[PDB]
Amino acid sequence: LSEVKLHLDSHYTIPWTELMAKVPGLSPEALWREANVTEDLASMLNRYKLIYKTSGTLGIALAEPVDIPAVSEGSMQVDASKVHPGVISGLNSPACMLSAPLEKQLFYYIGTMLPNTRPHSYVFYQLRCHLSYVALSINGDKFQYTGAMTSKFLMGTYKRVTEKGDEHVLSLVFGKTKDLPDLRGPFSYPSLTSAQSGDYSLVIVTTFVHYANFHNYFVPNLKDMFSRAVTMTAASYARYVLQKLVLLEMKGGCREPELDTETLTTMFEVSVAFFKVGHAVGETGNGCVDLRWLAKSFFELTVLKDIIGICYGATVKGMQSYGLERLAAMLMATVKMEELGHLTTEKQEYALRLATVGYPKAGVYSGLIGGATSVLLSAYNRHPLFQPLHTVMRETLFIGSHVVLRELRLNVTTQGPNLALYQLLSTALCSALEIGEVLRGLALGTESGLFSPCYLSLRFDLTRDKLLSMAPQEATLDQAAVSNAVDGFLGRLSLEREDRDAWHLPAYKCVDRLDKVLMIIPLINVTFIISSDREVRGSALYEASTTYLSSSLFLSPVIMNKCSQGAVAGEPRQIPKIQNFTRTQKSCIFCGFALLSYDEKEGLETTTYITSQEVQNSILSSNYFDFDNLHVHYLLLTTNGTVMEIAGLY
Amino acid sequence: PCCHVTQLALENISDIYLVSNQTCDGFSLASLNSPNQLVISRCANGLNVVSFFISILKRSSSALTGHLRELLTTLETLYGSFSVEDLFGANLNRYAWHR
Amino acid sequence: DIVITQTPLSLPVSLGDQASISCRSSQSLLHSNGNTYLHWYLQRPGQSPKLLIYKVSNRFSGVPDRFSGSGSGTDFTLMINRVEAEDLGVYFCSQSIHVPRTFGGGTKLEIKRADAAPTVSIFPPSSEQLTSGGASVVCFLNNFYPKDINVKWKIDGSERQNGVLNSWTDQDSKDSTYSMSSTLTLTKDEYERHNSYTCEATHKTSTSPIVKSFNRN
Amino acid sequence: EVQLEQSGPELVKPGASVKMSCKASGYTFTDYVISWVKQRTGQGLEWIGEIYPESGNTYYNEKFKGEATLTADKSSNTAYMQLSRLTSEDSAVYFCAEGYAMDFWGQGTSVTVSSAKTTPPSVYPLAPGSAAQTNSMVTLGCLVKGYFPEPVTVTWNSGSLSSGVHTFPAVLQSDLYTLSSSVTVPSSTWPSETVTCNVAHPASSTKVDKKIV
Amino acid sequence: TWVPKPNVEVWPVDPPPPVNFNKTAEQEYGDKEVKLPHWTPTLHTFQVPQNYTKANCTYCNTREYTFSYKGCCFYFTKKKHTWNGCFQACAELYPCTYFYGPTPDILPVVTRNLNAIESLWVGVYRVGEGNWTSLDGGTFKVYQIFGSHCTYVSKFSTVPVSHHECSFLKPCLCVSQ
Ligand SMILES: *[C@@H]1O[C@H](CO)[C@@H](O[C@@H]2O[C@H](CO)[C@@H](O)[C@H](O)[C@H]2NC(C)=O)[C@H](O)[C@H]1NC(C)=O
Ligand SMILES: *[C@@H]1O[C@H](CO)[C@@H](O[C@@H]2O[C@H](CO)[C@@H](O)[C@H](O)[C@H]2NC(C)=O)[C@H](O)[C@H]1NC(C)=O
Repeated sequence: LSEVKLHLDSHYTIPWTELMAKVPGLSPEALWREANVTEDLASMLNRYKLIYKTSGTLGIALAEPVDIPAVSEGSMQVDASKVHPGVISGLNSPACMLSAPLEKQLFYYIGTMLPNTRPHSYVFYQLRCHLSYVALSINGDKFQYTGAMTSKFLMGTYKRVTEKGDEHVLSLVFGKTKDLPDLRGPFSYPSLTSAQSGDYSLVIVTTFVHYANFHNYFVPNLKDMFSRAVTMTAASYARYVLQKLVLLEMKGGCREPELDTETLTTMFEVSVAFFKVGHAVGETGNGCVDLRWLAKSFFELTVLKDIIGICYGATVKGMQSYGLERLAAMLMATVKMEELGHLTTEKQEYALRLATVGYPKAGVYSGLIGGATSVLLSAYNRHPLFQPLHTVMRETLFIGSHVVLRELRLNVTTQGPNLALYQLLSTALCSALEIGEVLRGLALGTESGLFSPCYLSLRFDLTRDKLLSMAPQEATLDQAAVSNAVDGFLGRLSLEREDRDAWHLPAYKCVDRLDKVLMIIPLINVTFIISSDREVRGSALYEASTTYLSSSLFLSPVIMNKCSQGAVAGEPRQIPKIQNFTRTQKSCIFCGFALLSYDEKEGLETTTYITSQEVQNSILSSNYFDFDNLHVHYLLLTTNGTVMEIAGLY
Repeated sequence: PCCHVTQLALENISDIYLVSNQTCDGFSLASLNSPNQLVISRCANGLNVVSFFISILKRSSSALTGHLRELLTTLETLYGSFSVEDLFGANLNRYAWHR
Repeated sequence: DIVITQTPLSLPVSLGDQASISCRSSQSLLHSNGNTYLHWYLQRPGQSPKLLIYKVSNRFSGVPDRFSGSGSGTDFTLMINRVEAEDLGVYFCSQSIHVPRTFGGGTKLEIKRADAAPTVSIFPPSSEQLTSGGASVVCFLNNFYPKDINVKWKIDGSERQNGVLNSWTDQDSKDSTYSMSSTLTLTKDEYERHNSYTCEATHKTSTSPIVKSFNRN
Repeated sequence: EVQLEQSGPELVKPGASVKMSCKASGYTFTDYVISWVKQRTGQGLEWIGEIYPESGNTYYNEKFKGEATLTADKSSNTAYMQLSRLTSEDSAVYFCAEGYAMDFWGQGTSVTVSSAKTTPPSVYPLAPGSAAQTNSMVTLGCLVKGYFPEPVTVTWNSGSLSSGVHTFPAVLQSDLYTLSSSVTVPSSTWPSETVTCNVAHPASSTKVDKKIV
Repeated sequence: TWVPKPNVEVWPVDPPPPVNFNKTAEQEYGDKEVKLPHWTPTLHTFQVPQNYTKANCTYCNTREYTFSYKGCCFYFTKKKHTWNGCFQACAELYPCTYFYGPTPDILPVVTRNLNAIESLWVGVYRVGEGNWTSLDGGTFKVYQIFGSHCTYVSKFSTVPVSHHECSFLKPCLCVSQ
């Protein structure tokens, strides 16, 4: 409340009220009382020696990747604040969102970034900025992590509460050096930096006593974390973290979370993933961001937000633009979901991304599944049969699967018909070779294990010893990791448990014992219940030559998804055999049907859903029909509700 | 000259003087005072006073008139000129008297 | 209390010489912790004392480089490198740790010159004074070096010690010598009882006192 | 830098009151201290009665409590000191100094106490007297006895005879001052030329006396 | 007569919801102002039940015991139990059995019958802030790193190890005579 003169050797005069009112809400009083101007050097030094201080770093040169692209030719610049229904239509029309109004929605909230709590009160002037935060707590709230961030720097704070109540705290600051928060008292940044780059730096903030407590179980690879954080792109980085969690939720990670170096490391990496996206949009200098980039980046965060919610119950407040959700919703009104799979692969993924970003947690617009199912269907007719998918196709189905996965969380059916179709196609694609590839990706941690159509299938006959048979027999692979992949895989298809596996199909209530179900084939106007359960309330009961031992193999057609009063009585029906059937067929014939291949002793082996002429021609022409093995049979499931065995051809 | 720091809020302060690191063998001290005469100056901790102002200018980078944008840089460099190390073994009460 | 001891009490120096002055303390002079509060002052003749060195050996503002404090613990020393005229005076020292501070003796810094004997002169009482009922004898000891000197009044051969008042002068700005008047105050009656009044000056230069006397006649 | 100002000298009678002021003007730091000390003519420094104007706290000694008190004025920082029931032995010069060193001293205030009324000086000539020779150069003198207060100035032939002159410091006897002055004169210039004594006591009169045998 | 059928296709879907096109940013987000989340953990405090404590009698069965050493029959619970809830899980497992604390001489024996993957609670605990002890007593060197109060062992455990959250499910080490 005046003007102050500052001399040192000329002299300067710094004006308040002026400037102070030009920039709100400065308070050069709380800061004055914060800086502690009557602090004797003895008191200051004692405060300096409390904070952990690092050796430093000599360089570690790193290059920032080209994340956001240049403005895409004649794009329609969109204002997140004022996204009116004014055309801007079509997946092909170039579009970009203005960075300023977009950043205003991402960091809409405001709060205190730098607490008054120890040890932060010693090192930092308390800061009040626009921010977003990722937060979580575990072990009965005894271990907490908060990842508060701006568009300029991140700060992840760990906090552990012992039994006695001692609270140990450790904070990691990441961002551009110049953009780092303001330092209080004698502290300089070089002494606290654990990794530095041309423009970026990773700072650690804690006390010597606290750092001693964390270092017994938490030895970060600060160098590697920093490299990844800088050198990677926002989407590529967000996906690196996503896999970690997905592969961690199975194999029993987050039901009993551990205070491990890897576990605690990932928590911070979650923070960076959300920070990198916002940091990229802010570091544009009043420009616009292409929509194809936004879709891919915010899809990764949307998928990453659900996984941290399921695993840790984490919360995200920020990095959510409703204007983007609005824009993604309009574009989905332009294309027909029933034929989405008829589009380019690039445009397929582009739409499926906007689908999840535009319609977060489904249950509202149940038409998203039609798109995802149009993609898997178009993908299924061109895919070579019984093969282990492909890198590109696995990536495309992974995107489309999240709209399906979320509907499976809801106990409601969510427009059944298509959801059953998507699951039946997924069932046809889980063959012996797809499983082996997924397992190999879990043993090596590669991309093959992140997603498989076999996860969302209607196949419940996969046991441990059955997956062990399909496991990589390579001697070079780690015997341990192979044994775990089978457990992890098997842990992803748990029935009563898991909760993302069944019950939406009306035909499931017509079953007596759920643990005896082997597979469900929902065809048009009929769904078959393949099980070892005799008491299944269907329309008929076929029994296929099983063999002594085994349990039994029943095929119970449920006509129109309406149960029967009770299970059929009397000896089950015999599957009629067919020989008067030629290998050459010029039409379809068999469209709408399912073709099953089981082994008398080993059980079911392959499933095919004759969806088009291309699929059937692959069955006949190829060496699929091999009658040399007596213990193998081929069952034909008709939409009429009949079952038949193909015993030979002309 | 140089003082001792022992324990007037910010509002009645007209001038504030900062020493270099050579003036007092490495210590960072300041002088707070109010505007025949005899001005009584309250002494303060330099690094905390210097750090205080630096935070002000940064927080208001959009309000600098060009005269303050220069002040920011001078407050830096000076701040780093003081070695917080090489202070553990030095006598902190060099300038104390104790009644 | 905390006594303090300076030596020498008088230090004759020529211009350009080197001076050394100690201030031995009775008690340690450490506080918080190795901050020894010992200070040196200089009182030029006729002026207010001023600070020279504080905290054992820190040059106060305006003090030339030739001044330097030394020593620690309980025995210390002040040193003047090449004495100048403006450095003559009295050098005190003080401690501020224990209450009271206490000061030191003085250590006068004086000019050194060649030995000179005093020129003694005795004056019998003045006619005007006896008319007033009083008689005071005067004895001037003028221009001698060093300053140390004592007088003995002998009346009829018997030493006199009652009723004598002495005055000494400072170093003459030019002669660099000293001077001293010794006035023996008596009564007109008591004066007219003894005949011989003697003024004896014992000095360094003279192994035999200088005697200047007179007889009432 | 701190500069101090002290009250003028005061001629006081034993039992009266003298109040000295020490005005501080310059630049200092908070909780500064003002110290008081006295020295008798020809003697060293003694006591250290500290007062902090702001704080007001005071540290005297075994003396100068009842034998002195220390006030202060914060409006201008004057730090008063006074003392009444004063004996002879405490006639002296009282110094005021700022700082814990003490850094900056004041010109001082000399207070002389004595139950003596102003008394003009009596002048007597100091002639060598008969039965004396005094060859080459004769030394004459002037006796100034029984005056109060100080000072007095003794000159010879009114400004002449500047070289070879001594004027001794005043001694106290019977509670009145007294001093002598000497002049060394070549025998050829006396009694051939008149030599007179010019004693001045601006508190009253000046006497002129002629040197005669 | 094998009548041709048509290709499988997706079932039509209803057009999407409208979308606003209305609804302010304040209706989408809350209050703008925020207070970062704090957590008040409810720290339970444990003490020896005193039922159950060490067993008084000395019975053992040879057909169902994991292994023997000297004169102690050892058992591993087939059911996963919380550390605190294993004093019961064992007193009711077999007659005169208690929650054992592996002494240095016997600790290696217990780690040899454990796989590389599995863990095992043990009866070494901290009543307060001093002296670890079992139901038999004694002083145990514990690799303390967390808030303490409960310990487990593993294949390569030279000493009992403290745990951060002792509501986790592990088998339990229990002994008879
Ligand atoms: C400003 O400076 C002082 C210097 O110590 C800071 O100090 C300590 O504060 C705590 C209470 O917060 C006291 O218990 C200590 O006694 C203080 N130490 C000493 C040596 O006095 C202080 O934190 C700062 N001011 C405030 C209000 O915190
Ligand atoms: C304040 O103290 C530091 C160290 O005593 C001085 O720092 C030097 O600056 C030069 C470059 O200008 C660098 O080579 C070194 O960092 C230091 N010099 C040497 C020889 O090590 C600093 O100069 C001092 N401030 C001033 C004005 O001199």
